[PDB]
Amino acid sequence: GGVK
Amino acid sequence: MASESETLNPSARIMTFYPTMEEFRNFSRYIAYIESQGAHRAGLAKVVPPKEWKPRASYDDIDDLVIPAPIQQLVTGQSGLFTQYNIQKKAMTVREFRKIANSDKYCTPRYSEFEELERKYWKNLTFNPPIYGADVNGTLYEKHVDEWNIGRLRTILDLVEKESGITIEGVNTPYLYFGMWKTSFAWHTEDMDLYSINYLHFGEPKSWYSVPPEHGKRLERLAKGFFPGSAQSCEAFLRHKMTLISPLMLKKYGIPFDKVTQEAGEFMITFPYGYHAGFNHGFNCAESTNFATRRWIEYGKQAVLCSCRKDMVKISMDVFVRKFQPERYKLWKAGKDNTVIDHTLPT
Ligand code: NI
Ligand SMILES: [Zn+2]
Repeated sequence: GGVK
Repeated sequence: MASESETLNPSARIMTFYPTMEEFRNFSRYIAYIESQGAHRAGLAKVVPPKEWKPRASYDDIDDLVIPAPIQQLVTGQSGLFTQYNIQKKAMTVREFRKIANSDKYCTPRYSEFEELERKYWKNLTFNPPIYGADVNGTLYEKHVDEWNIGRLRTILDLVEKESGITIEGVNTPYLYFGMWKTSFAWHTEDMDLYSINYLHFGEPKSWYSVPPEHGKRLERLAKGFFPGSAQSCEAFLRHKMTLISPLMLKKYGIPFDKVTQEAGEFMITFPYGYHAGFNHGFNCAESTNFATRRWIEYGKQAVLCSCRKDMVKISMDVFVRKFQPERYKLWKAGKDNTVIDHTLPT
């Protein structure tokens, strides 16, 4: 996962 | 002599497409089509949707929508090389953003042609740090819009949430960007070297630079040479989205690149491993997300990821290799998969  | 795909768009130039309503309806078919024309060789393509197509009836109700984390863009540097620092400001409405964007302090300067505006951009980008309403979670699309709906494109990137439940904001969900004059997006490829789609809902143009995937490594080598401290600290420092490099700097070092200006109502597609950068002309609103096709899979497998931050986007390739490359799963898992990517090939 993560965030842009 | 050369292959069929190598013959299409041999100058890796940014291509522009004008699909009829019929051609436009099937998003993934149209992506496959523009790749069959070699569009992907540029890293970036423009798709102008049919005149009688609209994602929203009107943008008159959006003034009261919130931008929870606007950022002030402090740019440092000179002579075509810059590092952009993001200062997060307090939450504001679109109305509070538009007033500031059109105010005399922050508005677009007068100019005759793009090249003048572009020269003023590269001359003044370190002065008067602008505010970008960037990375806002949401869509401007109407619920019933089934054609190129950034909120539901139905590509194979969907297998991420399908397999795992994992939502990655802006990657498998949409982001909105409220721009003003001189707001920039630094040189980068997408997370996991995915595709992106960008639709400019309304406002002043967004200008883009692209480097062909075929030449991506050349750009990185230059970047690494100009920022050797950053290259030591991170395996993929361009993913920090802090690095600005003017087109004249790229010409000087013989990196091929192209330019396009996107208008309101136009789509930009970026392709796997296509480096892109750019700036907004004035007040505008863009919507984007990432997507995938089967051709992405190998790029995802080989993507070099940021090694120094814990919040970076990281997709498990397992499900893609399993499903779409079953011959190669056991080889890949044992680290013996030596597939070389041909950047010109489609599908
Ligand atoms: Ni991008
Ligand atoms: Zn990093």
